[PDB]
Amino acid sequence: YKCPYDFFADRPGVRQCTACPPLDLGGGNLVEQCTEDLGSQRCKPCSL
Amino acid sequence: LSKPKTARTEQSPPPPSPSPPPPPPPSPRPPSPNPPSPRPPSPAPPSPN
Ligand SMILES: *[C@@H]1O[C@H](CO)[C@H](O)[C@H](O)[C@H]1O
Ligand SMILES: *[C@H]1O[C@H](CO)[C@H](O)[C@H](O)[C@H]1O
Ligand SMILES: *[C@H]1O[C@H](CO)[C@H](O)[C@H](O)[C@H]1O
Ligand SMILES: *[C@H]1O[C@H](CO)[C@H](O)[C@H](O)[C@H]1O
Ligand SMILES: *[C@H]1O[C@H](CO)[C@H](O)[C@H](O)[C@H]1O
Ligand SMILES: *[C@H]1O[C@H](CO)[C@H](O)[C@H](O)[C@H]1O
Ligand SMILES: *[C@H]1O[C@H](CO)[C@H](O)[C@H](O)[C@H]1O
Repeated sequence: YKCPYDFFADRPGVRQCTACPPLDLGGGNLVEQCTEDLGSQRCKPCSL
Repeated sequence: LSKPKTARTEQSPPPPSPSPPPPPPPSPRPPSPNPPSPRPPSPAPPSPN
């Protein structure tokens, strides 16, 4: 199946997609990350 | 951005001090010169003999 809308996977043979990790800019601030398409293998900051 | 709008630790600057006054009007002038004196009378002619 395609990875879900906010999940991603990069290795070919995987038993479950992994959630996009938050992006760390400094101390005590995290930017959540989303995915642009349905089946995608990389996450970008969800704000932009 | 790393330090969001809640982490700005610098106090704000004051408002602009008021604008100066305008200059004064042109001063008047020293009163002009009174017209010249009236010449005196004239010596009546030679009396008779
Ligand atoms: C009186 O004198 C001043 C000096 O400049 C000026 O000329 C005025 O016109 C006169 O009336
Ligand atoms: C006034 O200026 C300061 C910057 O030092 C800060 O942005 C405040 O929030 C503002 O009100
Ligand atoms: C002029 O006024 C402003 C604020 O009104 C500021 O305090 C300056 O220090 C003053 O010179
Ligand atoms: C004159 O001066 C103050 C600042 O000193 C301000 O800019 C006003 O807007 C100006 O009229
Ligand atoms: C004409 O105006 C100026 C203003 O500065 C002067 O002081 C006097 O008021 C008068 O000579
Ligand atoms: C005599 O009177 C005055 C001077 O005293 C003037 O010059 C006249 O013209 C003259 O007649
Ligand atoms: C002749 O005339 C003169 C005028 O100045 C004077 O009146 C004398 O008395 C007169 O004799």
